[PDB]
Amino acid sequence: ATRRVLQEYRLTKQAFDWVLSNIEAQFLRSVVHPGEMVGVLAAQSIGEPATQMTLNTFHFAGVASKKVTSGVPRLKEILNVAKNMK
Amino acid sequence: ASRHGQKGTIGITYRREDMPFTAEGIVPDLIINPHAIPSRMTVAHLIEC
Amino acid sequence: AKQNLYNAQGATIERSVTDRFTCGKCKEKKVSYYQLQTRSADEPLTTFCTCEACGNRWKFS
Amino acid sequence: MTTFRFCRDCNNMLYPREDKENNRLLFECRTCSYVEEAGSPLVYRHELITNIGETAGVVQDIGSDPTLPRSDRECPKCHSRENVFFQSQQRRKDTSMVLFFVCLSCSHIFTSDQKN
Amino acid sequence: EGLVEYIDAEEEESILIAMQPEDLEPKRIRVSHHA
Amino acid sequence: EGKRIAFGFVDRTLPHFSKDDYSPESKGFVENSYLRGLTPQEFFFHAMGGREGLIDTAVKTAETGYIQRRLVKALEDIMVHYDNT
Repeated sequence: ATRRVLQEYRLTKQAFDWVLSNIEAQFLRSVVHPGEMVGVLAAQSIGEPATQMTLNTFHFAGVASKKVTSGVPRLKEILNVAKNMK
Repeated sequence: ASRHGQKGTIGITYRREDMPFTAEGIVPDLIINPHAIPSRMTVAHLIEC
Repeated sequence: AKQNLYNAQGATIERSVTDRFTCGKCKEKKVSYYQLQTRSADEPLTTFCTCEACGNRWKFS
Repeated sequence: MTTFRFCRDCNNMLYPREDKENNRLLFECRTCSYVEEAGSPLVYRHELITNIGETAGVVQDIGSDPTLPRSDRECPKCHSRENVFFQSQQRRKDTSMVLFFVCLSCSHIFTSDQKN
Repeated sequence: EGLVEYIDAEEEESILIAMQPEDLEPKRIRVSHHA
Repeated sequence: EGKRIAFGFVDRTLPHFSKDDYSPESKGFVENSYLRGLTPQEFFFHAMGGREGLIDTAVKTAETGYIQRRLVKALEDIMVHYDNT
């Protein structure tokens, strides 16, 4: 914004042109490359923390009056699309 | 391995000249890292030593 | 009537109060904690901190 | 509180029956000719929720159990200061933590809750 | 001579045991048990 | 299992206690330190606490493995094309 530029940054003309060019250049290099296998990337990303999720699943086990399914069994039930939840 | 669940592998071997020494000319038969003590809380290793 | 109105309430999960961790959302140090041996015993205990002022949650291990 | 009544002939429980011409209730045994006259219109009872005060259960020779704790509270009857104390021996989920004391000498039962 | 006794995991439900011998008379933190 | 050391025997936790005992030292409280030393009963309770996590790892390794395989097999054939779809 104009007030932010002139009052907070105090950029000159050269620095302003440099910032605009750098912003455009760094944006144009962030698009995704055609050919990427995103399915296996997504599956690995979701299922790697699922391996470590077991350890801290039973923290809600520390509250006896909060016997609500969450963690490994809840993810299992979500994936199976079970028709009878606990 | 030691008797407190602290096991490892040999990573390099040095000769008596490159070994740090005390004022009495004693040399350690082996050297381990101290980054293994806190998270394992093996105070019995230190007491045994 | 008063007893029924009292008995219609839910379980209040009051957590331990402490003033050491700094929250990342509202930065109010009234952040509750809970710590346990849950990760593999090859590594130390795991703590989970939840801000009671805004609802932020995080983990330290 | 309905009580089972057995026939005096063959010890079988008596079933109810009505007398229309006199309009009176009787108990008859389906195996023999015995008939007895009902004393009350109360024959059966079905309660739903039990408003029973918690009971210490068996008390006989409870002072010889060596895994039972002790206390120095004073007996309200025989003025003795040695007794056994334990929690309610009925295993309901919602039972309160109200103690029960059995005196060593007079075998008197009392509780730590002195509600008037 | 009746100086020791063999106890299984069932009779143990009806006994009392003093762990140290000195606990039977009337660093770390050792508590005096009320029994 | 998220609770203090329950009554394994009838109305106690260890043969050295008395029936209907609810004191902290009798229900699994360790007031010592690793530098001081643990007394036998709190040592036993600590052993059970550790056993829980050991079991946790040893089995949920396999369960998580199965879930991971099913996930990767389900999604293995998805690709960004030149239409950007």
